[PDB]
Amino acid sequence: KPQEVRKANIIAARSVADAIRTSLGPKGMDKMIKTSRGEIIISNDGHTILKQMAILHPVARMLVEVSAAQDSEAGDGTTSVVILTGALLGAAERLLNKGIHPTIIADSFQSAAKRSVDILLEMCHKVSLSDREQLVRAASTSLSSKIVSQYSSFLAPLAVDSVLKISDENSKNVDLNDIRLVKKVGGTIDDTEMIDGVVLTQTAIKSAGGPTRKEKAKIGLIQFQISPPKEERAYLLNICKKIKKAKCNVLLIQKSILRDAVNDLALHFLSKLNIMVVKDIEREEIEFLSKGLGCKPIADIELFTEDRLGSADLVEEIDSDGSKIVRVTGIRNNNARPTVSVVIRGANNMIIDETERSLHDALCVIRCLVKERGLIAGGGAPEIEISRRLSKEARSMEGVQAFIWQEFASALEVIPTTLAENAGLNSIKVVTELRSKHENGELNDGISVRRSGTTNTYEEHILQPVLVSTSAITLASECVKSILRIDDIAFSR
Amino acid sequence: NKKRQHGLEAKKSHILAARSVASIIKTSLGPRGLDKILISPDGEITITNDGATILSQMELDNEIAKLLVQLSKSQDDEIGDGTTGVVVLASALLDQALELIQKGIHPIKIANGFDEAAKLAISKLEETCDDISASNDELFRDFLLRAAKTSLGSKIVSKDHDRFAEMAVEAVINVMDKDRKDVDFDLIKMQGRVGGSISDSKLINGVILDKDFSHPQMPKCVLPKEGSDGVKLAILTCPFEPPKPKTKHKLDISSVEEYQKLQTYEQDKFKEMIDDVKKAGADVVICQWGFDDEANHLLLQNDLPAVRWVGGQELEHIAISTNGRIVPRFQDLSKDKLGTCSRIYEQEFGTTKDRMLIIEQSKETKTVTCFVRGSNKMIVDEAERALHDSLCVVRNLVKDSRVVYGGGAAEVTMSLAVSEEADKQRGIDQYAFRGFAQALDTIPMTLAENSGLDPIGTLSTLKSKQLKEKISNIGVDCLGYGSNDMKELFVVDPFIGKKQQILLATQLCRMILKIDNVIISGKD
Amino acid sequence: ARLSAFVGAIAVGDLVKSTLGPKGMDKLLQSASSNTCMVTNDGATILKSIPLDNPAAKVLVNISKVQDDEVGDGTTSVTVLSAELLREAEKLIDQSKIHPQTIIEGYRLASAAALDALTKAAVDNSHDKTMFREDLIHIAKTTLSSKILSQDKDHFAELATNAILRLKGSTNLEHIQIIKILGGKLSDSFLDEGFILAKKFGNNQPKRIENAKILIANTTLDTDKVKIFGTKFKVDSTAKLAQLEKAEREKMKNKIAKISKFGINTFINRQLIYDYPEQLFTDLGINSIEHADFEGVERLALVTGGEVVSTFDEPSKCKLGECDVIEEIMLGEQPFLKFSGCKAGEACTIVLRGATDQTLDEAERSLHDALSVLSQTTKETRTVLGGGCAEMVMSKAVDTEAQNIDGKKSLAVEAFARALRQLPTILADNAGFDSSELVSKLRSSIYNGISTSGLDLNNGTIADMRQLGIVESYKLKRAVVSSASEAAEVLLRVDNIIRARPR
Amino acid sequence: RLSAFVGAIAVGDLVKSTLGPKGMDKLLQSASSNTCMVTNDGATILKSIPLDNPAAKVLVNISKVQDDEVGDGTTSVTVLSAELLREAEKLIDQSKIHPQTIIEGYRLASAAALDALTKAAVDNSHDKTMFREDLIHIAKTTLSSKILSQDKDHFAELATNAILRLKGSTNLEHIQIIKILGGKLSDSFLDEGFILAKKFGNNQPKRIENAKILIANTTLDTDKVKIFGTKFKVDSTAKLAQLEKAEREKMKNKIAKISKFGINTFINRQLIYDYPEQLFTDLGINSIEHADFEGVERLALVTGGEVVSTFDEPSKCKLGECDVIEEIMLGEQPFLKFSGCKAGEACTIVLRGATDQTLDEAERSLHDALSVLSQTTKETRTVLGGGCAEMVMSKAVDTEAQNIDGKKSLAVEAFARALRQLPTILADNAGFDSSELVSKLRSSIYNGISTSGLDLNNGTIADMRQLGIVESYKLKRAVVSSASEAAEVLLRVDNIIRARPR
Repeated sequence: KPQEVRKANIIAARSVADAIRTSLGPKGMDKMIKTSRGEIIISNDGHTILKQMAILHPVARMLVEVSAAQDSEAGDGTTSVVILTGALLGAAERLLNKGIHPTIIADSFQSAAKRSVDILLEMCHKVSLSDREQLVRAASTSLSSKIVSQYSSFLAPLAVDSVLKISDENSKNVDLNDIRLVKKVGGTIDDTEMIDGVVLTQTAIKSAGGPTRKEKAKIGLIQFQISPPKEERAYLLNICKKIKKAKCNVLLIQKSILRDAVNDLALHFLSKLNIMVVKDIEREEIEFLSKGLGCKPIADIELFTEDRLGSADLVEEIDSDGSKIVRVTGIRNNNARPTVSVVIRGANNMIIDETERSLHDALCVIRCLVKERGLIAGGGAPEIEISRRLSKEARSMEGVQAFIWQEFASALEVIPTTLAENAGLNSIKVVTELRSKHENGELNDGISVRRSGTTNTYEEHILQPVLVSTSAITLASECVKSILRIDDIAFSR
Repeated sequence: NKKRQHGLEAKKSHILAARSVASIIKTSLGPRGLDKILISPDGEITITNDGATILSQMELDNEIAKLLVQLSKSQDDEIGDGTTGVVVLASALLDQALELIQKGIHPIKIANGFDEAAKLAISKLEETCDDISASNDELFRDFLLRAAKTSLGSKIVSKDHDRFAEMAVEAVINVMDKDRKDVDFDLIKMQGRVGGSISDSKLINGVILDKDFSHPQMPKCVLPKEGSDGVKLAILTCPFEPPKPKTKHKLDISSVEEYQKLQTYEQDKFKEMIDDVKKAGADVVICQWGFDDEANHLLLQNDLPAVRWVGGQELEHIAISTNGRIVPRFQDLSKDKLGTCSRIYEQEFGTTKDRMLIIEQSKETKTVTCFVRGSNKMIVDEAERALHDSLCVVRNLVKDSRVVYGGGAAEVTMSLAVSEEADKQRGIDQYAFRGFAQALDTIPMTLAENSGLDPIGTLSTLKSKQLKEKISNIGVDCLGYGSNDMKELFVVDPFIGKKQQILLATQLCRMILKIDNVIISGKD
Repeated sequence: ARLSAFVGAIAVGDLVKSTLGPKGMDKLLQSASSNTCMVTNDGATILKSIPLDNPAAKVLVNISKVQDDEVGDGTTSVTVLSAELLREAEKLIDQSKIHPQTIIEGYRLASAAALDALTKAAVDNSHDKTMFREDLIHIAKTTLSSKILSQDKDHFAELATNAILRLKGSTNLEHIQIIKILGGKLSDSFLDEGFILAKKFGNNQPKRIENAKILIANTTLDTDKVKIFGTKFKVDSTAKLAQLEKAEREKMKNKIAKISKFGINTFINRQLIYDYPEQLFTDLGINSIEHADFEGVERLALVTGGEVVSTFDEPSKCKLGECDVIEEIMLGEQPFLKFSGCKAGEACTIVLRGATDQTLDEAERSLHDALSVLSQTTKETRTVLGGGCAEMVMSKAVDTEAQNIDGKKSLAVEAFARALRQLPTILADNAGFDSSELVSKLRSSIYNGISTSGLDLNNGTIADMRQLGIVESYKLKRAVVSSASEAAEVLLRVDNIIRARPR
Repeated sequence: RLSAFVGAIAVGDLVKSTLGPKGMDKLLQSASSNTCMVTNDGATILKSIPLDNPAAKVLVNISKVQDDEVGDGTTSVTVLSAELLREAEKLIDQSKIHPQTIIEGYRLASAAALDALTKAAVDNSHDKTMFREDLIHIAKTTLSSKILSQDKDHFAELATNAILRLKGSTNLEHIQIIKILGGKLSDSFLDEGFILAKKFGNNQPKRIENAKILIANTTLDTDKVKIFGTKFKVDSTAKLAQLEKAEREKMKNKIAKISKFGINTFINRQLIYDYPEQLFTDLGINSIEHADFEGVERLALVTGGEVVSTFDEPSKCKLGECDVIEEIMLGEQPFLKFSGCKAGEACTIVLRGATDQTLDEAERSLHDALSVLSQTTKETRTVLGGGCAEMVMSKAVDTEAQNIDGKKSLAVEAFARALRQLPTILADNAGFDSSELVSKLRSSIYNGISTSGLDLNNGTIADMRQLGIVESYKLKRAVVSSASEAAEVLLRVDNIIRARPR
């Protein structure tokens, strides 16, 4: 029964969106999940909800894949893409009962999506990455979730300093691994650092006599460790021939438990060589270091040569109340990467943990502004705005395109309807007002939780990057196709 | 876990079992025959109409059927033709017996009748025999081919099968000596490569095996060079090179002197061993392990192609024709301990880059291995079976010039003769001799049922012309030609083969009808 | 018997029925592994992935596996046509009481009828070379369909069109190289004769080498022993071992002396090279490449035109490769090396610029098979009208031959045409257009002249396929009939299933 | 729809084996089970078998109309209409066709099929002997389905000579069928005398020539005619009897008032008392009594008499006329035979069979055959049978599929496929290979030769004109006409709604 597979896929998929429908909005409700390991989680973060859910229905697992795509595409809207998809699926159920073939539905949704993206451009507030003011204004929207927003004006240009340096307006794709957020326990947001190089999680030297740092030094990027079996110093001294000959004033040795990263005596031998010592450098952190430095790792000590070193302005260890933070400034290698790192300070570990997540979101906000220059209104204003321009133009459509595009219009209301429900306002009263405000008034009008009603979101300063809404329409139209196109579920072997 | 059933009712259980055996093989008889799906123990899918493989892969638990199969093996082993007809005829002979049992005919009275009725049938068949080899030797070759095509035109090769008959008739002409008056079918090996087409099969006058020369700088063809002892093949287990273990070494090297010292050992053993190839008398060398590159280049100056990793049986097949030996060491080799041929050449076949090795004597050889190709791996398996069977078709046509014009016509001709002797019985045996005809009719009936013809009226159509007209061949039209007369269609079966079919089937009646108890004991 | 025998094929058809067409529906695969969630309309993946129980259904799988390697396309149409032929036969067997061989013989007569129709409709352009080029665009226009590339097909059309026009001669398919590059929408792909490898050459050698002499070594050059490999470092003093390796360095240089004996500018090795024999290549001025895999060795043999060179004993008595330009470049966010103008090389490389891995996985199969189809259009210049036209053209001729034929065989020939009319029916249903209206209107067109019409499944009508440019291969469609003809012969001959002792 | 159309398919399965002179019988078992019946009469089969699917109640009623209207084609219509539904199933589940599209296509094709039956019609108005020879060939088909398959050649003359001699009104009341026990089937004979099966009269003239017949509907037995609740509380039996004797005197006057007409035969529907009858003796009048309505109603129109329920005054009524009124005793049973009756074209077929169990079926057989032959005098166009017309019909339907739109094409071909099942059922019931015989006729008729048909005796294909298998233009028109009507009704049914059973 090929129709029953499609009927089952829609019924099953809608039950996934029914889980997320309650989480949309800053006042939204929380979900509790008891995981297979017995740990019970509770949060309103949608991607976290779906990440720890592990839905067993393989078709419903595609909705989780879309969430991750939303996170890697824009970095926000992880709940908006799921709720939007659920509306397309519920609208699809109506289209199926009306007797529309799955392929007519899918291609018709794709065509409506093409206009939807154009409409999003029509409502776009043109900005630029040179707008140093609005960039902060955009961050302050996402920093409304900040636990202590008295520090929001400190993290605001902090994210700008990270990106404005490595990616100006003349840029396309920003790699969020190039801006590595490295948190340090204690302090306050009064102390944040835009580090134009790398920040290491390991200290330098516990022994006395250590250089602890070297200015105008070369960086050793080595995966091969120095491990002996008079012979104790003779071996390390024999290796000193490879250490010194490379012209390396800083060795950063990958953590390996088979062979000691830095020999116990090497702390003293490199103090004679004036070489900065860092040992037990996590391999997963070497994934950060061995790439950003622009040089290549040494898999055999004999390969440790001059060309494989970095040329750093300074490799320094910052010691403040027991910190001892190894970092580099001015990597300035011909093959280097624009690597910036952020030093995060806060009350306790629980605060800097949350800060890293919010700074990651802030970088996603700017990354949205890099990929797509321009801002759009919040509060579901773009969703009501499209439904007006869509349904106003849909009257001119002919054929089955008129009925599917009209159903698409009704599905676009799932966001302002959900925003109103989770906000505690009558869903009819709110949507009705939004219709009259976008029809006669400004496209900036939307739902305001601050004023307990529908107000101008531009005047209330609720703005979001256009990429969130464009990627929501894009991935949703791709998802509703991928779900509608499932014709059978077969055991594989 | 034993059986208990008393009285002749046990024989009803035995015969009803045979009806199950027949219901399997029945539909496989005829060139319009239906195939069986064979589920291999490992899951391999085999599709065949050959009753020998159908019976071989047929698994049945009733011990009566295990007897039917084990005895049918003698039809495949001794003759190699109509194993299918042995089971089909035997089932009909047992089916008519089931009627005789209910009529109250004593089991032995049944068996005595089938024996004497066969004495009548085989004799009446001889009265109608024909000499396929009559007149000239060129006519023998002609009719030998015309019949060989009848066995090959029934398989997947039927499109261009005349080419498989080309190699078949010419092979047995090369492999048969009228002074010997016999054909040793083991002198012909069946071998091919997976893939290809019918036209890619070749008639090879000598030995070909799935091997190619191991070094591309060595000559693809070795000759005696005008007067030497042909081309000798070294059949050894170890290579001509400085000794090097194929498991573990464990040679301690104390210094640079000792390190390179082995290369000095290798240089002398390189030239010594490749000289020991020439001194031993090998023109090419085939060993179970491969040969050192530096030895290989020293072999080049002497034109000494070589092959690595070869089993003994494959080189034995060569050594059969070349009189080679597996001598433990290369030092005891001679022009005779190493077997001799005239030419070894490596043949490429269009897009086939395998480039197989062929060993010939530059004359009439003592063995041939013909070359088979086909568009599917499984087609090749059956195609070589067609060459196996068509090899036995001509093998029997050589053994006995007496042939019968078949297609069920001989069975109907014999059936009519049995009905002629029915009136001369006028006794208890009249009940049984008549049933022998009813059983002989099940062969032409089965031939018609597998062809889509009227199962009853076809019997009357054949009997009408073989009774009111003449003993002229009136066969079944399963081939889809116009009408009867297999003499016109040149569809011919061996006389001695049909005799063995009748006599062996009678033996099956003696075996099944005379078993009164099936005692199946257990196992500890 | 046959109630259990032939029914196995009906299931195979339903497994693939929904996968055929430009708008085909997808199948979901998931195994007991739980991590094998795959969504594909690819018939090769679907046919190979689905386990089957009925051994007669396993026969149809093996039949289509041959189609996959023999042609590389049409594997869906083989399973569809072969299944509908058996489904029509199942109805003949029960309803009319038709002998199994009678059905077999009818499909044989119908096979000749279909071959005649496809022959009559052959349209070729060996004249007007420009139109042959356009036909290659149209054949790719149809062959590049059915993929997730359907949004970007126009760009892939020119890419594959130039690739087949690049061979401009022998149909050597290995001349074509496909590079999977991450980054960008698929319209960023480009065709380049550079025969891209992902490795560079030399330690410090000039990145542009012109009029190069390329020598390929196929063996291990990491501590390369002159055939003394197999000795051990077994000494009572560590210092003696290092000396033993220096003895290898004397042997490596003797191998390098034989390798450099050729007088070469460039050198390529299958395996890695130890710093010393590599530094000898560097010091000798030789552009040295290492760690080439099977395709590195095999393609260079077909590109540079040399040997694996197991023997370095003389500058001659073997092929030595050549390249007009050896260009090392940073391209595709990976250091690439480009061989341009190889030994009489008429080839090119297609570089795919996709977004992610799964997308490049499908385009790899798409372009691999797409050029495989086009490789047959050089030898076979006769083309066929697509859009379901040819299927309807065959259905007309089969009905024509059914006009003059005997009874038991006429029931099968008519059924053969009904099966041919299921091919355009499945296409229309998978596109979501009235499966009855479109197929019947095709019949009125082909019956009353108009031997150019077909389905416009983009606009939902029936149109002249020569205007829309829906073109098929004579050999492709001939193989669809031919493979199906043999497929039916095999399955229609099944009378029982016999099990030998199972393992 | 799925169940609404399939509901009726079972009806075809009940009758699919009844088609053809070689057909097979159905065994009926009553609720008491002791009155089992073996019959191939399709109308009896459809009327006897209760069917619980409402869709079958419709199709059964459709066939009842054809039984009373035509009298033949009960199986032909029921089977053809069932095959239309068997084709419709495939047009629904596997095709996705709207019911109305199926309806419009079946209507379209029914028009073309009527044209094929028209184009192939052959009539013989000249050479009335050749029409007689065709009537023989027609009877050779209508006499099928009975043990008459052995003696059919003889019954063709019994029926052909009757309809040949009718040469007048096709009212079947002019022809009577009589079942007499004794004799073999071939011993039946045709008699022009429209024999009445009873003799009455005590001492009455058994031979009347130049007779005037008075059929009577009155009471000439005893008194108190239509008098209820009248009792005689009398002290003298003369006071009671005088009133019956007075009515006997009134009958003695009505015997004279009857006699004053000039009557020589008096036939009464009710009993006549010995004395009122006895007075007819001296009058020269044969007095017949207790003749039932079924008989005298046809005598009213065969003898040309009058009912004359009131005899109170002479010269007030009409009379009949008969040349010879005589008593004929055959089959150990006396009969009253008439000859030279008003409208003298009358006749009767007298059956002389072994047992009434066999005569009952032959009676209905000739009854239906007389119906068919009667209609062939008004519609003298004939067509070739044996599936010849059915295959010629299918040829024309294919022609419509050559020029047809897209939705109706699948339905036009279905109408043809149903027509090709008609010769299929014939061949299967004859026990021959239908797959070859149907396709052999298909190739014979498709490739010209519009002559051939199914030879049920030899299992082959031969000319129907030489084999003598012909059927009426009107019969085949009704088969295809009522079939398209049967589908028009059943194809329009989408749901079954039930008012609560009573």
